Amino acid sequence: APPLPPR
Amino acid sequence: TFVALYDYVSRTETDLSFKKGERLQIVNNTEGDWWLAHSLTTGRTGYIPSNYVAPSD
Repeated sequence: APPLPPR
Repeated sequence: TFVALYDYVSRTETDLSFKKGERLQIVNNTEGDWWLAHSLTTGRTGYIPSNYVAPSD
């Protein structure tokens, strides 16, 4: 899965 | 609408968990990389990672 983006 | 490309497990209370293939409406998308989404499948609403979904069409 793609890296979770910053919040 | 948008479609989930991956499952996503909530990591905070206000996230929305969803399953691959779930249909989502993007309710708000002006707060950065995390979008407020409403599941047309479960009726729940919360924040999602915008790179885990794609436009349905």
